Amino acid sequence: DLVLGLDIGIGSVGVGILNKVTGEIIHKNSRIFPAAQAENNLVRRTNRQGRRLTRRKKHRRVRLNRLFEESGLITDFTKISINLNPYQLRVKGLTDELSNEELFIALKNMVKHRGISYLGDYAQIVKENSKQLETKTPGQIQLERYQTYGQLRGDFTVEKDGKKHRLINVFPTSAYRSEALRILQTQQEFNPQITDEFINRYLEILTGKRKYYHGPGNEKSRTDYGRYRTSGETLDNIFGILIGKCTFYPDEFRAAKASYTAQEFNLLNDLNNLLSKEQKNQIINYVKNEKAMGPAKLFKYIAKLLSCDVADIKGYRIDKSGKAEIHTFEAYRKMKTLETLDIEQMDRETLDKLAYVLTLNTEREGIQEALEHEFADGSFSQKQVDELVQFRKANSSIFGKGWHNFSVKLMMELIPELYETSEEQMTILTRLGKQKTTSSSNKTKYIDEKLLTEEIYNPVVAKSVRQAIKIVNAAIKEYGDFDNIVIEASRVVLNALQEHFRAHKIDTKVSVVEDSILFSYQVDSKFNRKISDATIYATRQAKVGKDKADETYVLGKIKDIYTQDGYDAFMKIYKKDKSKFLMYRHDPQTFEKVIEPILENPFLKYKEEHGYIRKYSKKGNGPEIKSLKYYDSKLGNHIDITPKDSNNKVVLQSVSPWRADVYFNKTTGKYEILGLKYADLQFEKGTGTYKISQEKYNDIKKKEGVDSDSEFKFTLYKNDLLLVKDTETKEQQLFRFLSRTMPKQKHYVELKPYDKQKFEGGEALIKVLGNVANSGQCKKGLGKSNISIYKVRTDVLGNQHIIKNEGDKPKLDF
Amino acid sequence: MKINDDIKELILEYMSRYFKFENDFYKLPGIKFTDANWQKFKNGGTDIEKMGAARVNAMLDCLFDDFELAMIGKAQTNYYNDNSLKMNMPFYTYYDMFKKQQLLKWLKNNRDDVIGGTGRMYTASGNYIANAYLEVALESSSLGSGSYMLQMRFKDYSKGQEPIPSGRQNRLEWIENNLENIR
Amino acid sequence: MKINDDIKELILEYMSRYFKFENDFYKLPGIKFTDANWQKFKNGGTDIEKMGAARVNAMLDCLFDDFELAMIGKAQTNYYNDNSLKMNMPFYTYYDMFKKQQLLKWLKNNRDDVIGGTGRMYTASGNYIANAYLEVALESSSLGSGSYMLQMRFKDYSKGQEPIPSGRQNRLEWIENNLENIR
RNA sequence: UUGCGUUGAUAAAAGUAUUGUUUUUGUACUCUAGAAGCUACAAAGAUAAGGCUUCAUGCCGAAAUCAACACCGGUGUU
DNA sequence: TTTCATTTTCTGCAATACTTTTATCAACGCAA
DNA sequence: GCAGAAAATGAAA
Repeated sequence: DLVLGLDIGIGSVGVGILNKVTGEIIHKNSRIFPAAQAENNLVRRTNRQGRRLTRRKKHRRVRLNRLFEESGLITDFTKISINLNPYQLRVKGLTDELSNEELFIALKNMVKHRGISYLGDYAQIVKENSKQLETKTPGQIQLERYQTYGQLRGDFTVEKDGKKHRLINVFPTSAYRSEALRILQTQQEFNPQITDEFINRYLEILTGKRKYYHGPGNEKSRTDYGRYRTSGETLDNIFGILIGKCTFYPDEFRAAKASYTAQEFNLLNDLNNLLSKEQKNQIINYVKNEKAMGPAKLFKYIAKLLSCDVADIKGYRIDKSGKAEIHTFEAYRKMKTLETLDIEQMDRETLDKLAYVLTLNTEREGIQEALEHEFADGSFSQKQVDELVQFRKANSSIFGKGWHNFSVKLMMELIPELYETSEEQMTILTRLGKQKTTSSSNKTKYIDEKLLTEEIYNPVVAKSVRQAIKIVNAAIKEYGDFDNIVIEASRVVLNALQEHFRAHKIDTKVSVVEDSILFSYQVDSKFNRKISDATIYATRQAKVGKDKADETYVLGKIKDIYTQDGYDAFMKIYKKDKSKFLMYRHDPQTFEKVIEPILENPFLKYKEEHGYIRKYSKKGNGPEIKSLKYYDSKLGNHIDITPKDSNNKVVLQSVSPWRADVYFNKTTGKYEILGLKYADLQFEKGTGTYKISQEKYNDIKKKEGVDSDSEFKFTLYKNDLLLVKDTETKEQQLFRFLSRTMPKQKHYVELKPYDKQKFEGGEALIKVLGNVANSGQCKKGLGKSNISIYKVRTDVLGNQHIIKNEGDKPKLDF
Repeated sequence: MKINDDIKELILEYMSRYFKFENDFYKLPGIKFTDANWQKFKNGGTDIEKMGAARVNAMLDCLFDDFELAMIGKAQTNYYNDNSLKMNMPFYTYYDMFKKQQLLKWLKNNRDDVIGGTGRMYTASGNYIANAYLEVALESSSLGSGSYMLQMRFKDYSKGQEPIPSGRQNRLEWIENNLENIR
Repeated sequence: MKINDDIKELILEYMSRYFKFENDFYKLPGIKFTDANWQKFKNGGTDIEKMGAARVNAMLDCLFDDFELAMIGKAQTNYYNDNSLKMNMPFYTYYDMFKKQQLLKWLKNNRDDVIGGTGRMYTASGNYIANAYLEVALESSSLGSGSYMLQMRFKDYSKGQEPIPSGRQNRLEWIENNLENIR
């Protein structure tokens, strides 16, 4: 007989057991984990969906190259010049003849920039862009902007004298379709090699987008994110699988609200809320055969058939403070007005399938394919399909409603029972024994976590509850069975724990209301996280400051000088060193032009007084200034992605670490430390496995200062506990690993405390190790002499297990 | 293999081939030159016959693959005989001709096993160079952990701005077209 | 491959394996020891890391084929990890296991091209040693009018007095019988 | 606890558009047809390092899962 | 007294405009 | 929050 007190928090749990007889504190700890939140999954999904757009643009130009080769227009895609004007060529091909190469250039430029296709201030500017499109093409608009304002792409605010109006470069894609059709038609009048199948294939490359319910994939690709599946099944609409299940039969699909059976069930469940069998049949036939009614005519008809005034009518639904409401059919009557197909006599189940097909799909192609693939031996007519898609597009506030929580099986079991008995659906369900609503999974001793995590409120509460469930499982493993469990959505885990202890016949009362404080953390060992930052930098070779030879510096750039932040950046670089600008070393005349409004007056005031700051020339015709480059710092740790025909190194910076491998050698008696990063692993070249090869690992072992006669001690991940001990004074302290910092300095390690999340700076570690830095980060050198290092594995309850050698070779294959 | 001035010319040629700047190759952990001694080594001052065995072997091991070291040995054996080749061209051009015709024999006999990949090379600053060379290997001679027993490296010198495609079919299609562009 | 004390142990073991008397080995044209310096070398006085490159490479080139030098490099890569191996066994035994399992893969995968022959080794007096080793090679990977690229040597430790038979069927049967006799 | 109506908050997944950063090339601006590669504009290439087979409305790569080791859903150890 | 070798510190990091589906919680009413 | 050179500090040569 003990008692388990368990505190559930946002990013931690904390437990303690008490004896209930004497009253001593037997065991206490806290488990710390990151609070599970979905700003990481948003970033993952955003990047997954943007990579597909870059993929599909590249595949559009690949398909255009295959089209121009497969029709015999040009042969080698090496001699094509990249310095012709595409907009002038689009207008010239709109009226005169082009050869093959200029045609390829213009059509390639159009395929690279097609338009939007869904049709506040943005909608106004897009409507203004469409306003000039009834007699002009996009080519003429963009060429007029190019010849007049000297600037085409982006979005910019050229100043007209009357007013300042902002232009933009988005057009509807039907304009691109008309422009390409006219160009290809005049070229078809001149060139005989352009056939009409070529025209239609180009227009399908140009304006061809997948539907939003089709997803990625192909017939032979078999992804698991769209229609074609890895189980060999092709799904007509991807969202169909996503429909929930019935509330009493967990293997049947939920029923559509616009069916016949659901509307019958709803009208009959509202009528029995207020009658004989014949009166109910008469009311159903009346609302089924007459047109243009609401609640008022129906309540007058119930008053007329029962020979009673409309008062003392017991229960009906009401929307707000005003009028009442009741279920009419309202979709059967609006389906009755369809002229091409007859609906009075079809079936019961065809009405259900027709309501399913109209509820799921909104586009005409999905409705057409579902009618062809769900009504086998139905043999519909083409005009019926056109009237059906017109009817679906007509009143979509009625068909786009949702799915009624029952299924057609249960509503066929329940509909002939509430004709005779005057009772409701719940009492018939309790009478019939249809009370099976379980999610059962059987163990024999412990608690299941996938059972308890069946209801999704937030990811954070699910994370905390399953951490607490692992705590409880290991705690009742270690200290036998318990008697009382006091924990801190709440009624959900309460009901689940009561059901678990009542099913296994264990009488236990669960309720929802120092130096030896152990801790245990969650070790982080996933191996494909974000490898670096996402800005691509450019490097130059220079001599800045106290420097004697040419060295590689990383460039930085001030994007807009006029803005306040540009002035702060320019002022800091100006007061530190003036020669750090590239314009100060290639053009000093423009730089004294820059010193003049600094000395007289800041750049915003000059822009209001005279416009943009121009580059100095002998006349007033030079270009203007909006941005400036400078030499930021030297080049350190990077990933070199320099292109093939470049001449300066182009890099990615700030690359993130993954794990460390601790070695020891019996020649000098000191410990040595590897550092692996996320960018050190690789999809291997034959099969595609994600691992680190062995020759590359020996290169990192050479580089990080580890001799080859050293035994391998253990491996360390993030939040993995670590024991550092002195060997002459025998004082010890245990830490949390974080990373291997500063790759220039050998055997430097950043450590985090064992008792809190942050050091906050200043306190005293072991005498050999030193004092924590004044700013807050502890990064110390563990590759010293006279020291010893052990690994600490702690179980979920927090009992230490100190290890010295944990294997024979590092684990590189997963 | 035996060591003379031709090995110095071959080392300098492949060092200029794989590395953008010179300082990377001569500060690696195992070579470890200084600046004055590197200027003496490049100008023919120091003779590569009486240097340290470990330093010369580390310079040879960083630049070449191990099957390529076996091909250095066989090349030297075939080249110091038959002195029209010793009259005509220098040793690195003959080494390139030897390994290129070995690749042609690989592509002729067994075209189902030739796989390829991108090759990342570590410099002396701690960093690596993504896409430093193009590596080619035989799948059937595959030791465990991803090492391969038969393997060669090449450096493509094509002029167009389009990279080498991934996939087995596409990469092996690319190698057969641009044979005289890879060096 | 890289050069350390294990290469000294490997050189001394294979020199004791192939030559009847020691004096023949060092006096070869390219190694060229004296007696006192050889006695200094055998006792570990001089370290083979800062000796001449030509002398160390000639010592390694006389004993091994070039494919065997590539196998030394690959075995070193597999051997300096997995610290049971480093402590438990000296290098040359693991190298022998490496070349034997390479021979087993050669006999299993492609059994149609493995040919063999006897191997004669030259001493320092002008004479050679007839039937010094058994060399095995792959027929398909032989340079035209040149020695086989893929090639290994073995020394049989059988106790009977009967040499290796001629013919191509019988020798390849013989290798499969006396697998645990060749070292 | 079950069903039906309104309206808020949230989560998972799908289809697109225009930029941004950087490399090469061209025109302008500068210095003597050359050079320098600053400052603008326009094409073409790349856009987490990479990898696959089916040859295309082609596909995958930034989330979660967690103390290890030994013996028939349980049991044993440093 | 120049110079190499270890310990602190302090600066900087990718965005925006549309379209659509499914599910789960709440709270506000009619019923058992 | 954290990667990591820059600026500051310390122990030879």
